[PDB]
Formats: sequence, structure tokens, C-alpha cells
Amino acid sequence: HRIRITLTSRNVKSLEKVCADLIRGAKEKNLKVKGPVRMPTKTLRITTRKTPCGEGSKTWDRFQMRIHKRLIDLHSPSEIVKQITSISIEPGVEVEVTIA
Amino acid sequence: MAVQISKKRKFVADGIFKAELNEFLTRELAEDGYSGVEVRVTPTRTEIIILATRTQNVLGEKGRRIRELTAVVQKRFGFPEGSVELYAEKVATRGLCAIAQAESLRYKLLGGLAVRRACYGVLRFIMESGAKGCEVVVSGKLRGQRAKSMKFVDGLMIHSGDPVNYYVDTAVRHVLLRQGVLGIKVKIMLPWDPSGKIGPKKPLPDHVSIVEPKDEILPTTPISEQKG
Amino acid sequence: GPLQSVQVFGRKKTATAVAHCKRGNGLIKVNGRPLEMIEPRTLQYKLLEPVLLLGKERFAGVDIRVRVKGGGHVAQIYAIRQSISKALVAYYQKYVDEASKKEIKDILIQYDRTLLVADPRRCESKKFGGPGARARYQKSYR
Amino acid sequence: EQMTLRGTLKGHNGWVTQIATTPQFPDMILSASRDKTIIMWKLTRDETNYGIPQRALRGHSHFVSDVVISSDGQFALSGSWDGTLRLWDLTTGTTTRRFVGHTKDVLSVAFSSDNRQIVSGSRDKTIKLWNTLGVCKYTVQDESHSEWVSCVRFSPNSSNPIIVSCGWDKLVKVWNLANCKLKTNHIGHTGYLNTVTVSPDGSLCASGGKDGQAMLWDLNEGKHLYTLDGGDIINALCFSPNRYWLCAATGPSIKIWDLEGKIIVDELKQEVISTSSKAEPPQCTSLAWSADGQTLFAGYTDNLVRVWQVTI
Amino acid sequence: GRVRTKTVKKAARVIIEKYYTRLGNDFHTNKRVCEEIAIIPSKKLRNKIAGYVTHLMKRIQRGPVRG
RNA sequence: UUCGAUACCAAGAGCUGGUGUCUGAGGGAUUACGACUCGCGUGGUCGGACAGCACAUGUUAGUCAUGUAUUAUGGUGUUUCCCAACACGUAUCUU
RNA sequence: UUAAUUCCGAUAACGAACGAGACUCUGGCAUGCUAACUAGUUACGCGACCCCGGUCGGCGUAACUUCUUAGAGGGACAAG
Repeated sequence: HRIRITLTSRNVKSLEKVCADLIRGAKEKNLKVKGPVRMPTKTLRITTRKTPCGEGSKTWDRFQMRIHKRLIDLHSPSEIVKQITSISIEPGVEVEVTIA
Repeated sequence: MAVQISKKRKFVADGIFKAELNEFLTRELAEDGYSGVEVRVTPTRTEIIILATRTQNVLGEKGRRIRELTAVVQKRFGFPEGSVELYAEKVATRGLCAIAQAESLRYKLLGGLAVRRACYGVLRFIMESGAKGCEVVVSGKLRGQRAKSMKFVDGLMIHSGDPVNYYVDTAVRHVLLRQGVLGIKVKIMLPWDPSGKIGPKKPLPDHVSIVEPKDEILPTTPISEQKG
Repeated sequence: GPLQSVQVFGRKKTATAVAHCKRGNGLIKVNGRPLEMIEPRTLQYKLLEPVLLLGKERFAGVDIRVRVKGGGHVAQIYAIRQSISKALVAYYQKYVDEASKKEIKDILIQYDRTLLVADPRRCESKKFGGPGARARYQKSYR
Repeated sequence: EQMTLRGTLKGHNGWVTQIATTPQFPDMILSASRDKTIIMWKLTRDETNYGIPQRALRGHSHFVSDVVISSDGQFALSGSWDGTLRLWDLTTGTTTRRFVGHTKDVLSVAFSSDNRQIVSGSRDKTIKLWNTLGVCKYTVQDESHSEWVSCVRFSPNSSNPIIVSCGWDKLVKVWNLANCKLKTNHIGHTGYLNTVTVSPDGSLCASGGKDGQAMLWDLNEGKHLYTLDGGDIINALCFSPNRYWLCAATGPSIKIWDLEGKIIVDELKQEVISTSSKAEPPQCTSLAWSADGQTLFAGYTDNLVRVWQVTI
Repeated sequence: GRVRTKTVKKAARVIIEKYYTRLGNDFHTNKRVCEEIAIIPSKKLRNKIAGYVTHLMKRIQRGPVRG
């Protein structure tokens, strides 16, 4: 019953709508929900030179890429939450349903 | 997956995956009006969508090139059979797609149309399609050995700030001619549609509007329209 | 007796200190140790300043634990001197006459405002072409 | 005869917007201000200060607009600009229940005679009914005010379950509470209204706006009784609880009237002039009599509550 | 260095020109009416316009403000 | 020193709030149906109203449409899933 | 006058567009809100040591979100 749905996404409002959708689906299917626990955002940071040559003033580019991680833990037999999580998928987020 | 790599390495892996896929499909579908890619990795599906203008040329004669492209996709990137499914579709109002318009100009120059006539023909189509403001600048050697830069511009075009990231669509391409290379930069400012189909749904941050006060008339004597 | 506890925090920099006020006798302790064994000893009176302003009579009824983390030595001492001062004021606003709270708050905020209000200053980020925030590398001509 | 000052209640940072009195306690008044705190006072009427603040009720995010005390004398209800209500036990001043549902600022809120019905008029164009157990009971959205819902008020006459609501759209609407359906529209006011009250009789209603015209209204028929000339903007309106008087806060002064013969009983304006050097006088925004009607308490917009006692 | 730009002044002058009936001398009242009447996409610019409205209308009361 | 209001209790009520039966007035999804595309399998797009229906089947109107089974351009019954009375409905049970 | 062709003033100019600004990220604030066994706290039961208390990043499970985390709004505008 104790099953772990984690959502890893680069875009935030996408992830938030998926987090909302799984709470909606859970409270409708009448099963105990642990709310969307927000793990710290990881900021992948790469900083390079701008110029292809080396005949300019030393200006650097600061490239960032945030990656967000939510998880909701439910008390439900595999099936009903599997069919809840088989609907309403968008390209931004990525799903993991963990049983044990 | 027992290889069990970091979410950090997983997302940069997915980043380079789309980047090369796009490079390969822009190199392949170059002449046949190619707009871009999209991936939807569903549970055990890699639904890999392509956006083009001339989709009949790219999906070919009874799906020869589609199964050819699906084969090289599964063969190179190392995918399972049945799981990978390509879907070529037509992009709406091509007039606003900077990729499609830049490659259209490039292939009118490859045909051998006049340079001012090529640019004004493109820029006129961009504007009648409903671009709030357009910008076409083709650079390189014309009529001689010294390099020139022709700029063709009309309407309202923003350069600085954040709104550039969701109002201005830009694309840069190279055209091979017999004397050297010319560069093509197409730069289109999209109009505002609240639906978010044709352009964005955020109005410009400085642009402020007022709804007109409804023309009322003040009463003089107290009234009541009592009911039950 | 029932609960008469208020957990109240004091920050001066990265450092933070959560004072746990409670009913009882007069004891003040930081990570187990008492006040007068928290080094550096140079800033001894910085921890005592709330005590020596208000006397030990106002702390007769309260026994304030403090747990501290982050920052360095001087930041941590300024975090905890702020925390216990807010913790007593928050206790006297919940369980005692507000006339008492008002009198204590006026006594402190006149001596030093840094007791109740946090210092909003944070170490500024470095920019390239320089060894710090604003400093730039030595430019050479000829 | 005339009213006169004994002293002032100095215990606010942001300026006082509402005052609330209960019939049970004489030495307990509740002032809501434009900080986030409701100050529950202890009136002594000593030579030094008329009252000292004994409790401050914290929990609100934005300005507490409204406050009202229950029949029992234990519960108070306040409404703030955050768009939620708070239900306080005056004992310790910790919140019992918070009411959630509205989107924009909740501008006022009123109890029943029973304390079993609560009503909130808000800046979002709605009135909403509230139980005392945190439940969104009924919205009224379609047949409502075309501008903000400035105020709503319940009546002491318990025989006719009616509510009076003054808006910004130059109306006074009246709803059959059991139906929560429109009974009478009241057109007549030129411009928006601040305040509406019901005379302790449950007989005749007042209405005040920027126009400076205090128009009386009938709860029995749908008929305009008569009008008074405020002169300045009316921000506050309430009747004397025992006497047949109406008191209005005409911006920087109080104008109190006898209702049978329309003449000024007296006008109350600060005579200790501090704003005499190119400064506009700070203006009264709420007033309410005691349970007895001996003392009128008036809250100003320079963080002060003044006392007005009958010299006769 | 607090000089308001054309977008603040123009839009504030237009709101004073039309809706003089509701606007006042209090900042937070006319901030809310300005948010209601006018579609301003950012919150900083909303506070800037409301702030100018309740400075011009504090001088309309004084005398012959020009613009 | 008379007369009518005011704290009190009781005699049931009424009110009010809580509980919760039942129905779907409605509100959803895609799985009906449609359309537009084809690699002929689908992929999009309507998403319950916009499809269909069989003379089956409720209500009937212009009596004149018609060339009087008839069909008007009745225009609403039938029914495939789901959440649902802030639709303050109100069964019971309290206050 | 402003950081600014930033504005209000004079004014045959009026109304506008690019750049400035606005914008995005960021820093500081919430004892208000949604949440937490990959974060804690407070109380508790137990265990160890000093003379009822004291210490514990020693052990363990009912409340709660002050401290940590990251979402939604709020807040500041030369406004008094």
C-alpha cells in the first residue's frame, strides 16, 4: 500500500499541475495522501568564455539549468493509482512509481 | 534501470539527445521545409514528432523515408523495436516560423532570385501573415570581393529585456554560392493572442490598458424597485 | 503546570539561533554550556547585554535554552543575543501584561535596535574580471 | 447639552479602522487597526489613561478592516485584506477558527443574533454565508453588486430574517437571508457608500458615502424615509443605543443629530490643533457608543481612539 | 534618483482623468481600485501608478496642477 | 404611586446550526459519434450535446404547410461511462 | 532635474516606436497559508552519568511546522 510517486521536471508550473492532478486523483479515489514533499532544487551551472579566439576582453557566459524533484507517498493497492498515473501526461515532467 | 545514473547526468543526456536529433533532421529535411522536432517519452513509447511545412515530401511515397528515418533513429541511438514512433505534422501559419522563412529565402537564393527581390518577397509574406514587426538581414559578399550587409526591416521590433525570449522568434542559416558563403538572419516579433496559438499569452510588461468607464447617469430622487 | 513555551529565532548573517523560552527558574544555556562559557570571551557582555539591561528579575520566571548553527563566531554571538531578547518579548506578549512587554521592548530598542531586528546584509556575489565583488584586476598599458 | 473628551487611547502603530463594544463588559473594548493586530483594552477611566491595552491578537497577514464581538462575550470575529476571517477567544487571544474561501480583500463581516450565522462582503464581487465550524455555506455572485461589496449588516429585529448591504455601485441591496434572494434594490445615492447601520429598534437604516448625504432607509417598506446634509464625507454611521440619536464621522469631525427634528445636537472636532501648519487634519474612520450610550468611542487615522462623554 | 517614466505618469494621468469619482488620498484604497479598473501586467508598475495617483490628487486639492 | 419594560423560567413550538437518506438540476473524462489526415493501421480535432435514432417513441403547432403519414426546417425522449444539493431540495437523527 | 533624450517646464507642435525604464533571475521579511521517516522540533517513555533537577548529534513512537526545504500570494510606493 505504502507506494512512492516521485516527479522530476526542469519546468516548475508543469510539475505543480502534475502534483495537483495526483492529489485530485488520490482524494477522489478515497486513499491516504502524503502531500508533495519538495526536495531542494539542483542548479547545474556551467561557465565558459564567450569568444572562440582569445583576442577580446575576458567576458564569461553563466549558463544555469534548474532541476526540481517532488514526491507524494500514498496508501493504495498498485492498480487504482497505476490507472490514475496512466492519464494526463505532458512532455516536461518525468514519472517514477516505487512500490517498496 | 540497474545502470542507475544521476538525475543531473540523465537530464544533460536527454538534452544532447534532442540536440543531435534536431541537427540530423535539419540536415536531412533541409530543402523540404522543416520547422523542428518534439519528444514525448510516454510509458514505453518514444513518440518523436516532426514539424514541417511540406510534410508530403518528408513522409514521401507510401512512407519510404518515414520507416528509413525510424530505422536510423532506432539503429544509432540504440532503442527497442515497436517503442519508437515518428509523426510528421504541418506547422500552422508558417509565416511566423523563423526556421521555415529563413530556409525559404535560402532556397530562393539557391534557385537564383534577385537579393532585394528575395528579401522583400520574404519580408512582405512575414508581415501579411501577421508579424507585429519583422527583420531580415542577409550578410556576405555581393557584386564584388568586399563583404556587404543588406538589412530589410518594418513594423515594431524589440531587442533588449526578457520578453525577447517569448515574443521574438530568431533563426540563422548559411547559403553556399560559387564565390563564397552568405549568412541569413530572420528575426520575427509575434503578435499577442490570448489563446497562445499564433504567439504568446503574456501582454508586453510596459503596455498598460484601461477598460472604458460604462456611461452611467446619477439619480436625483431616492427610488426602490422592491419585489418578493 | 501547562505549556508556557515560545520558540523564537535571531539571525545576524548566515548564522541562526532558536531560543526555546519556557516557564521555570532563571537558567540560560547555549548548546548545553551556560552563557559565561561561550567563547570568544572578548564579546562576553554581548551575550549579557539583554540581562544587564533588564536585570535578572525579568528572567526569574523563564529558563531559555538556545540551539545555534551556521555562520562564524561573531555572527553566532549576535544571532543568540538577538534570539533570547526576542524570546522573552514573545513570552511577555503571550502570557503576561502587554504593558510589561511594551516596557521591555522600549528599554532594549533604545539601547540597541539590533536586539529585536535582524541585520539584512549578506556577502555580495563575485563578478568575473576581478578577485572580489567590486575589485578588478590590474590593467597594463604599453 | 454637548459631548466632551476625557482622554485618548494611544496603543497602535497603523491607524485604527474599526472599534467593537460588547454589552457584557464595560471595561473591555476591541480596536482593529491598519497594522495586523486587534488591541483588546482594559478601560479604568483613571486620570492617566482611559484604558491600557491588555491583549494584542496576532495571526493576520494584511490590514484587519473589520472586528465584532459575540453575544456571549468570549468570541470576536475579524476580517482582513488577506481575504480570510479569524475567530478569537478573548481569554488568551489565540485564534480558534480561520475562515477561507474569498480571493480579494474581505471589507466587512457581521454576526447573527444567535452567533450561528456569519456574513462577509468583500472587494471580489460576492457575499458569502459562514458557519462557526469553518464551512463555505452559500455564495451570491450573479444577482450581486456591479462594484465591490463595501459592507453587509444583520438586523436586531429577528422576526424578518433580512440583511442590508451597501456597495460602491451607488446602491443599497437587501436580501431575505433564509432565501438569500433580492427583496429591495435602493437607488438614490450619488456615488459609492462607505457605511450602513440599523438603528437599535431594527426599524430604520442609515447609508453614508463621499456625497456627504446621510440617507435614511426603511426595513418594513421599500421607501426612503428622509436625508441629512453631512457636508463632508461620511466614513462611519451608527445610532445611540438608548437615545433616538444618529452619529456620523464627517471626515475630521463627529456630527450627532436628533432624528425627529433635523438639527445638530453637537459637532465634535479636536481643539488641540497639531495640524495647524500646512497639514490636513487626521480624520475619524470608525465610532461606536458604549452599551449604556454615556460614552462614544471614535477611532482616528493618526493611530488614536478618542472618548466622548455626555456633560449633561 | 526616483524619477517616474512616461508609462507611470501617462497611465496615472488617464486614470485620474476618467475615474476621479473613486480615487482618494489613501495609497492602499486606490492601489486596489487601480488594479480593478486597469490591466497592469506587473505588480511593481501597479504600485508605481497608484503611488503617483495619490500624489497628483493630493495636489489637485491644493490648486492649479497643469498636466 | 400607577404603568410598561426587563432579568428571568416553562410550555410546547418555531427559528437556527450540526448530522446525514435519496435524486441528478448540473459538471467532468474518452471509450460513443463526428469531422481531416493518411504511413491506410492510425495520428490530430471536437469531449456529452451536435451524432444517431425509426417511423419505434413522450409533448404538440400553421391548419394550413400541403398536392390531407404529413412532417414541420414538432424539437426533445433514449442513453454509454465519472464527480456531484454553495440545486444551501429536504427522509431520519439532534439543536 | 534624473542613473538616463529620465521627466516637467517653455514651446508649432501633437501622438508614438527602438535603446533607458518596465522585464527575468537574485538578496533580505512572513510566529499568516499548502506540506513533509531523503528535514526537523517540542513533549514523552526508556537508557547512561553528576549531586529533585542537570547533560546527551545515547535509543524509540503521539502532536506540531518556530528552525531546514520550495510552492502560492502578500510587502515598498519618495507612500507619512
